[PDB]
Amino acid sequence: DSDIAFLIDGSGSIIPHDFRRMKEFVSTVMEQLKKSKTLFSLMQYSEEFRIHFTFKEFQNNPNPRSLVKPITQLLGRTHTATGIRKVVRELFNITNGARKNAFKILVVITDGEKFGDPLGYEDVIPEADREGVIRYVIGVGDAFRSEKSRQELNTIASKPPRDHVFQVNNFEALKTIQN
Amino acid sequence: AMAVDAERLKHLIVTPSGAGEQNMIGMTPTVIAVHYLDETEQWEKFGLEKRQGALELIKKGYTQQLAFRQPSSAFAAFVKRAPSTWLTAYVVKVFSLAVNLIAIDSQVLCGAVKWLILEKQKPDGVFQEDAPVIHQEMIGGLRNNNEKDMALTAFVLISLQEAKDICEEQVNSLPGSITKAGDFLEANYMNLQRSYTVAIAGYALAQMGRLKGPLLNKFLTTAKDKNRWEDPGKQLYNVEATSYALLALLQLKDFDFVPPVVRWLNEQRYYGGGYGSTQATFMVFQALAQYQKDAP
Ligand code: NI
Ligand code: NI
Repeated sequence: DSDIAFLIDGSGSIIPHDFRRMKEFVSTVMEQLKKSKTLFSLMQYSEEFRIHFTFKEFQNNPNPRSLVKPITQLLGRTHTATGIRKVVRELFNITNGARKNAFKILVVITDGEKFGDPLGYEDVIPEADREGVIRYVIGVGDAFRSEKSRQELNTIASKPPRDHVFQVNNFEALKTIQN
Repeated sequence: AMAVDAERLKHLIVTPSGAGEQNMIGMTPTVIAVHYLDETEQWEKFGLEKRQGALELIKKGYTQQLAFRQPSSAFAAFVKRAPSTWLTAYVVKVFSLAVNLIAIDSQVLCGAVKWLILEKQKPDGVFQEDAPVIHQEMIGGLRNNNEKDMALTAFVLISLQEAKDICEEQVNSLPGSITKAGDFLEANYMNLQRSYTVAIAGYALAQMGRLKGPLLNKFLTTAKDKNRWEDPGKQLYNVEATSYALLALLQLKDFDFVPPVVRWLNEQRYYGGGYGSTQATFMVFQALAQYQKDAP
C-alpha cells in the first residue's frame, strides 16, 4: 500500500565510489523491504533524465539486484528541481504503474548541490505538496559539509526535516523509517 | 582529488640553454614544476634545499632569454631573425606565471604585450603570425591546424589576460585589444569543428565571462564522453586541449564537469618531458594546479 520512487543523482560531482553507494543502498532498501505490496520505481538524473524501471516494470521483475546492476552514471550537470517535477508528473502517473490511493514516496538521493537547472525549488515544491508526495532525502559525499547544501537537503525534504534527511552510509536508514 | 606525487615530477627540473626558442623549451617545465609544487605544497617530502636549486634555474632561463629580446621588445629565435607572434606571446605567458617566483622586469613583459597589440593585431581582432618558429613541435596542437586565425588569437589573448593587471597601467590599448580579440572568437566560435580550437578558444571566452548560451553548449557537447576533448591523433594535443577545457570549467565554477575531466587526465599518467612536450607539460600542470587551488 505504498509507491516508492527513487530519484538518484548521476551528475559528475558524484564520484563513482559514491554512485556505488547509491547503487547498493537502493538494493538494500528494496531487499529489506519486500515486504509486499510495496512498488518501486527509479530514475537517474543529471542534465538528462533516464527511467531505469517503472512501477509496472518492477512488478514484472521482482529481483532487485537485477534491475539496478546495469545502471550506469550520466555524468552531466545537476538538475535536481526538474528531476523532482518529472517524478511527480510521470512516475506517479497511473499509466506507469502508480496505484490509486497508495502512498507516494520520493527518495531523492543527491549531494545537495543543484547546478545548471533552469527550474528552482520554489517551482516544483508547491506542486509536490498539492499532490501529496512524501519526500525523503539521502545526502551523499559532502552534502552535510556546507550550509547551503544542508539547507538544500531540508528544502527538498518535507516538514519536519529531522525525520526525512539521512546519511547514505547508514544501514539503519530503513529500520528507522518503518516504525 | 589528490595532488600528484612530486617524486614523479623530478625530471621536470631542466637546465635552460639554447637560442630564443631552445631556451624556453627547457625553461617551461622548470617554471611550471615549482608552480605546481608551490600550490600543492610538496616541498617537505621533496626537500626545501632543492627549491632554491630550481628557483635559480628559472632565473637563469629568464636572463638568457633577455639576450634575444629585440629592440621592439619582441622575441625571435635569433637576434637577426624576424620576431614571432607566437613566441613573443609565449614569453609573456611563461613570465606572467613566474612573477611570484623570480624578479620579472615589468618593462620587458609589458613591452612585448604592446608590440603584439600594436603591430600584430588585425583590425578585426585577429592576431597573425608573419614569422613562424623553427621548433614547430613546441606549439602543441597549434601545429598544422585547419583553424586558424582563431587558434592563434585564442592563444595570444590568453597570454594578454594573464598579464592584464600587471600591464594595464603602461599599455592603455590593452583592454581594447582584449575586447576586439574576444569579439572575433565569439563571432566564429559556433563554426569551429576541431576539439582543440573549441577548448582553447572556450577558455579565452570563459576568462571574460563570454562563454554563455550556445557557446557553452557547443563547448560542453564537444567533449568525448564528457571527460575529454579528443582529436583523432597525437595524444599530446588531446592532453593540452583537455587542460584548456579544465581551466575553462574552473573559470565557470562548473564542478559537475571538473571531476570526470580531472579523473581522465590522471589516468593518462602524463608527467611531461620529451620531444615536443612543451605545451602539454605547461598546460597539464597549470590546469591541475588551478584545480588544487579551486577544489573544495
Ligand atoms: Ni552534481
Ligand atoms: Ni578532495
